[PDB]
Amino acid sequence: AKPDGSIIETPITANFREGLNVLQYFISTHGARKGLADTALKTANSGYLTRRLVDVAQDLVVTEDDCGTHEGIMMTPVIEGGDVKEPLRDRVLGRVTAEDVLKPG
DNA sequence: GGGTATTCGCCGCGTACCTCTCCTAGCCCGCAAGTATCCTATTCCTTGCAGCGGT
Repeated sequence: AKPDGSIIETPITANFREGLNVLQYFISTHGARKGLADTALKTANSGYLTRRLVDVAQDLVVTEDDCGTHEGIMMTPVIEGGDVKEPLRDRVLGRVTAEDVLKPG
């Protein structure tokens, strides 16, 4: 793909066991430089993201034994239109129940 | 007045480490050093006044 998001109509028809000629290598070079610059900027930003996050939740500390309530949320497997992207057994593994479940009996 | 749009200005943008260099400008006044000049001698000549033999 060329810099501005377009896809070149002529692909690179040469692997690395054989040799890339000049132009093919040029295009690959552009792609690699885009990747490198993106990693640099992306990590720079992610650092700021995490620093913001840890400074809004730093004061929270589990500090009791049981609040004694009954409200929860309905955990269900996630569906996107297609298959199950995440089953139920991996979304409630290790979270206490709110209202005892009744089997489908 | 009043609800709205548009503009202006402030706030923010990763961690840790290693190597190197450079850090005010300009005036001014004492002051050391180096020098050209001015007064200091010697040798020649021609005057002006005080002693002084001589009679």
